Amino acid sequence: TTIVSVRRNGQVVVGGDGQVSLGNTVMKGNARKVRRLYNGKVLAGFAGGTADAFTLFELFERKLEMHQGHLLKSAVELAKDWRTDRALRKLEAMLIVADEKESLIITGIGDVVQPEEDQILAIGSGGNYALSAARALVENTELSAHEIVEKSLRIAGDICVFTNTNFTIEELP
Amino acid sequence: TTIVSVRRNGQVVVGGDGQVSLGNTVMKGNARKVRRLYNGKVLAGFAGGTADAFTLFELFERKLEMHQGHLLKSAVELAKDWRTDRALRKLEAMLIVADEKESLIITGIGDVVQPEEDQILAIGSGGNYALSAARALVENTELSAHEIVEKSLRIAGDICVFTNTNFTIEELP
Amino acid sequence: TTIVSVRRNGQVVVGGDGQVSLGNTVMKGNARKVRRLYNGKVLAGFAGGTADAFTLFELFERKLEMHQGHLLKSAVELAKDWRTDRALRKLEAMLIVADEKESLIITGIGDVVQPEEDQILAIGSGGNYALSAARALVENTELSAHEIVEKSLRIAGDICVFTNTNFTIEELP
Amino acid sequence: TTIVSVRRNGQVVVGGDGQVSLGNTVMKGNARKVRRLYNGKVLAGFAGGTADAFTLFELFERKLEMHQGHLLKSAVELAKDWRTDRALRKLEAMLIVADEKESLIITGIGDVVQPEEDQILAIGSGGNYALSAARALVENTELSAHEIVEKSLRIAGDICVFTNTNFTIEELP
Amino acid sequence: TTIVSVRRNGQVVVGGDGQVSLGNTVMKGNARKVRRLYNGKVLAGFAGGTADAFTLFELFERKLEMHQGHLLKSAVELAKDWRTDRALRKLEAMLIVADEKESLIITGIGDVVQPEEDQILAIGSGGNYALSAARALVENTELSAHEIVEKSLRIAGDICVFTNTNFTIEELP
Amino acid sequence: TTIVSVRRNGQVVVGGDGQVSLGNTVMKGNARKVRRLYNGKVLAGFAGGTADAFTLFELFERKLEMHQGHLLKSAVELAKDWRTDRALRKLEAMLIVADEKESLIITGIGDVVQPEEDQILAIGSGGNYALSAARALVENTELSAHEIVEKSLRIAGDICVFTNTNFTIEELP
Amino acid sequence: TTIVSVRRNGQVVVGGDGQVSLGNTVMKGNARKVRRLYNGKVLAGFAGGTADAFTLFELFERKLEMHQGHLLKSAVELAKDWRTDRALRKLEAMLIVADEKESLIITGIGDVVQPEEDQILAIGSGGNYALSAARALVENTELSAHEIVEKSLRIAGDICVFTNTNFTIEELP
Amino acid sequence: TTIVSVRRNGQVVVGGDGQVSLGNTVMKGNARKVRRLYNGKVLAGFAGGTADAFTLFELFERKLEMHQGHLLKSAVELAKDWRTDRALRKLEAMLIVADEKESLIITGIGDVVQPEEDQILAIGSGGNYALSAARALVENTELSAHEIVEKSLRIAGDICVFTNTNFTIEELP
Amino acid sequence: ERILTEPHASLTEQYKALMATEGVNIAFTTDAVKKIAEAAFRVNEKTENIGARRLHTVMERLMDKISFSASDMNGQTVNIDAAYVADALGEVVENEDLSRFIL
Ligand SMILES: [Mg+2]
Ligand SMILES: [Mg+2]
Ligand SMILES: [Mg+2]
Ligand SMILES: [Mg+2]
Ligand SMILES: [Mg+2]
Ligand SMILES: [Mg+2]
Ligand SMILES: [Mg+2]
Ligand SMILES: [Mg+2]
Repeated sequence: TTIVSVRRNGQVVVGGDGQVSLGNTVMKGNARKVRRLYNGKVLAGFAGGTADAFTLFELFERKLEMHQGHLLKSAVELAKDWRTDRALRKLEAMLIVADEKESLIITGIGDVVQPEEDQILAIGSGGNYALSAARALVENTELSAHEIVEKSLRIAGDICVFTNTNFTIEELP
Repeated sequence: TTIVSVRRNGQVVVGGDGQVSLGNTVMKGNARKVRRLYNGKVLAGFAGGTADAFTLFELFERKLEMHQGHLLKSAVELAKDWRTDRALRKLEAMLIVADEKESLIITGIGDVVQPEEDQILAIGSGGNYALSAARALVENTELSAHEIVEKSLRIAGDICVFTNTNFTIEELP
Repeated sequence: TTIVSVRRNGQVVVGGDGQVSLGNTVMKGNARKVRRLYNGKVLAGFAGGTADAFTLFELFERKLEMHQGHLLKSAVELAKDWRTDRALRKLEAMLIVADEKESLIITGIGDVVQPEEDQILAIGSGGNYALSAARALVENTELSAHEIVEKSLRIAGDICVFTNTNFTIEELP
Repeated sequence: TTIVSVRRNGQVVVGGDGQVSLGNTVMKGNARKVRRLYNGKVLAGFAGGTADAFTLFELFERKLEMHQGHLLKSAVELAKDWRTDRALRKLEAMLIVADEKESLIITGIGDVVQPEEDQILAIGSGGNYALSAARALVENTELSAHEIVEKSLRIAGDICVFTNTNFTIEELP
Repeated sequence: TTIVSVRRNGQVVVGGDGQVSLGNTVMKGNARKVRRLYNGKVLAGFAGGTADAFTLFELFERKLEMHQGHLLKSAVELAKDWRTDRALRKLEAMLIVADEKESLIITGIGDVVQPEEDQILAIGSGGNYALSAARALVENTELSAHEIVEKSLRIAGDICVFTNTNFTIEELP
Repeated sequence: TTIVSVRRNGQVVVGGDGQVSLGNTVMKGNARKVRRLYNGKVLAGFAGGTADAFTLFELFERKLEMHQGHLLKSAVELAKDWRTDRALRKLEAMLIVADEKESLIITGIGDVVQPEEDQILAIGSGGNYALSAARALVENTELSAHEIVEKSLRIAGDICVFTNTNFTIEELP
Repeated sequence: TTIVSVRRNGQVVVGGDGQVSLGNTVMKGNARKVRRLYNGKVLAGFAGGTADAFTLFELFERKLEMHQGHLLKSAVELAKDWRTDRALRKLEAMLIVADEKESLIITGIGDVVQPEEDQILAIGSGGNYALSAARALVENTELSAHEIVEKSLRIAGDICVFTNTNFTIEELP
Repeated sequence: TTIVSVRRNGQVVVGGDGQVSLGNTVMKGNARKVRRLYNGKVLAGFAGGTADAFTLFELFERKLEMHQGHLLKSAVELAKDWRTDRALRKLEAMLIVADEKESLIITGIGDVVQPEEDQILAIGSGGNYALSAARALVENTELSAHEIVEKSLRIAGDICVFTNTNFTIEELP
Repeated sequence: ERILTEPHASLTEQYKALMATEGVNIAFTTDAVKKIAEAAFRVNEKTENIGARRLHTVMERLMDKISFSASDMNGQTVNIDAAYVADALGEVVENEDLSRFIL
């Protein structure tokens, strides 16, 4: 799995592959690993255990709902459930969430992290492959955030055996 | 164990082998790994731990009963029991369920997955062997869904040591 | 990660690197691993699991609040929560805390330890590297506590692969 | 380590970082991992112990004589012995060679590998990161084969904790 | 063990602790780990079994003859054989050599390593600690190359449980 | 860590080293591993996990308080908390306790053991080293119990890498 | 096994237990682990298979000829071959040699080790226990070098479960 | 540890060694592993974890008390506490219990076993060694049950490294 | 210092009236009040902080003696000044131990 997000020119994109693999064999190549939350105004992409990912996703959605859908605050409250005595079971998955304001990556262990400057996030086995292609594309091109995402995902896919070419790209106008 | 399902021409089939093996020794070769649920209007085939499989099966049946027997909704509610804090123990088994509308595979870890296009599912150690023979048979033949299932199971059986030739094929008129 | 603290000339400093690494790959190089607590009158730096560190930090802050912000007493009460029957889950992280009076290092296993004489503490993978450079700098130089910290961190960073050069140094006037 | 090679416009470039690590600590940052061979006619890069490399660089000279400076003939030969000669399977490393008509990679395992229609090769723990950057840069930019390698090393070095910034770029002619 | 070397003002010094351990117990504290070689023209230090060392010290004498007392030529050669000669890869150790123009480190794995513009080298479990002390001392003090090595051993020996205080400092000339 | 106790001539002594080590590196060399309990009328020395030791110590102190400070009875009641169904978590540490009447060693697993005849106890990694030196000293010398303890600890320290020379000796007049 | 050597007043003694174990069971209790070599001029003790020893005892005779009965010269030589000769690294054992001017220990790994200003050496699982007893006895008593070894074996044998009480003390002259 | 029991001529004996060992080192050689229960009318000997043994012993004693001290019934009720849903933690120890009527061995896992014919029981590491010597002694001698026990224990002790010669033999007139 | 005297029915006014009952006449000097307040603020700061309640704890520890002997001192007048307070309020609460748990 590969998920990457780029934010430039007042545009936010988050896309990912579609390959679902059981061991060293593929099961499905058309999975949607990026979806819209909170009245379709926040982008979310997940990686890791198929079940753990969905539960991390779902848990986060409940949060957005208990707040005015504020990405940051929500991320922080969800992560707080891991920073207590009640050892809330950990999930072997990761999420990339974004909207018109910020972009974050949240993990099933309980921590939130923000970009760096070029507003680029990437998770999954193929993450760092799309990450490089994107950093490169951003510091040397004028390509749209939507173009960078598709181009980097493809690259990543040609390197990682668990990342295919069936993308699902969501952008927030 | 090998279980495969094909859906074509308004016909749905789900069949499987009969070999039950303890370690590298066979115990029984006439097991029925495919059975009918909800007033015999939904097909279900299981693979994995003998006990875990039956409990996954049973748990699913209770679901169909608490709903109007809707395959999808049922699958989603059962899977939801794994996507919460109460770490509902995981089962080392898998189910293939189908009816006049859809076909799904459900796992003891908590996720539901749908086919791809050719409406073909397969689980178990011998799964991918029957899977190929079936994809092949479907994209190059006019054979019935019932014929494809029997032919692919046989093939799978001649390759996997844990898959025999004592089939149990159920189809939904 | 590398965190070191020096206390000399009525001055207390605590600084650390900024590299956050997932496995053998860097994720972020601008993290703030040293922060101010209790009305910004106590310095704290952490190392270890990103989530475990924050929870160790947070747990300690609640303590300072339940007391008049007394470093020692707080450290001792927090550590007491591990010295009972209720096996308060252990955290894989460590903290360096200091103020105008004392400097301590607290671990997620439940123990508090004080310096030795030269009032120098250091934790993390790169700890002992900054530690040596500092002991050396303190027993053979007239450099400020603020200068020693920056110089030792840099050194440590040139040796440990998980320690970068993006420092965050806090001192208590 | 990261060694990347890019051929664009009769220009063949090969650059690499200069970090030598012993476990998780830096031993040397200013290292030459790309040497000029066969009377400055064949530039090569290694990813392993310099001695291991030197032993194989001298041996590639020999094989390049048995055959008329044919990089490929000489290469395919080396790998045929590296795996058969018991003394050679002792030396573990990655090799990249370029001259004027083609680029290659020699492994102590599999064997020679030629570039795609992009003319780019990369080895070392950070290789795939540099590869991803390059492949994007060469497909969306007009940057020189030298300005590309330049950037790709920076990108990789920033993600891999075993790669630095001291580059040894060897152009040609 | 800890062997450190510092060159400052035409002065090249090499000192080391004297502890010989068998597992977690001390076997000998007064050991010489730095010997004078090539007619007292080349001082060397080892980090391994004395026998292993002696076998390699005598062999460095030989290689230093094939070439005109060129420390580097002789060194690069030794490591080329240490890894190729099946009998030499039996001897595991670290080597440090200095004479009058340069200092080096020979490994039974990678290969030769030259100092940075600081002219300092260190090996042994406590090496990196001594290295950290030195690098700080040589960049902030005017202490002699001998008074530095002196201190660095003390610092390292106090952190490493496999290093003691009986030093064998060999200056030059 | 090394702790030993000798009882002769109506005198009881219990002493120990001061080295606190994290892995193969020392952290502090001036720790007090022997302390006075119950109005300073009972000697106690501990070894093992820094946190487990303190909790074993603390748990024992509460006992002395709930009784008239009777060493034996207290030891037996504390150990009883491990000999029940409620699997009171085990502590990876050991204690040596003594007073004007008896000397015992208590473990975090739940058992109490008495000397043998020469009234000598010793625990920790360096225990048996001080133990021998003491048995020897007691069956062939007229040295005070206070002299035997210091002399044996020193010996032990020169053998075990986790035992230093910074002793803390307590005796009960 | 426990072999200890003590030199006091022109008197050099070497004694050892006599237990031969196979795993956790006794195979033989009356064994000679100290033999007289070089025409009763060099007493030696081994800690390993007698055959392994005999093979090395005969070989120490040879090396003691190449050089004028110089125990050290002969020793340092043996260890130089024990580690280099592929057939010798097959034999695992510990060796202790004494004659009239010095005592030594030969290892199939590191290499020769000379006593401190105390003139005492010990090998075997119980070695360090005997060592501790001796070092105390020789520093606080006037007991003969023979009455010391005597006692030290008793002490060690009582702590080590792989050492017994049948001693083979070889004095000299 | 070794414990054996013989019943002949209206006499019942149960004896055992006294060696208490921590790892491969002895701690105490005078332990009483055989004791009298229920108004001193039932013999009990234990083996295994020092703490687990005492808790198995203690648990059994409470039983005898809740019944008229009937060995069999008591053994069966104690074992019943392991044959339920409440997974009563298992103890790594074993007991040999006897009186004027029967002889049994009870384990910390929950099962009771009776002799065979010659009324001989034996547990511990050295068990089967004393067992053979006893079977032999019983099927070929007229020696008292008290004589057989002492003689077999001694034998066992000369074979097992964890079994000494400090016996404690109890017999029921 | 102000809570001690200003408020209607302050602690100083209460003790004055209580002792007056036994025929004793007491008077707190400005310096005395100031030390009572410093001590109170001092222990709330080094140990457990209970606010103005601490004043009650300290006064009681201070009026300990007179409260007992008041019946035997009728007609007299007592002057609670700096010295009287420094004697009554001994020296520094009680230790500050805590390193007993530290390594
Ligand atoms: Mg792919
Ligand atoms: Mg088959
Ligand atoms: Mg670094
Ligand atoms: Mg890097
Ligand atoms: Mg040391
Ligand atoms: Mg030591
Ligand atoms: Mg023994
Ligand atoms: Mg024995």
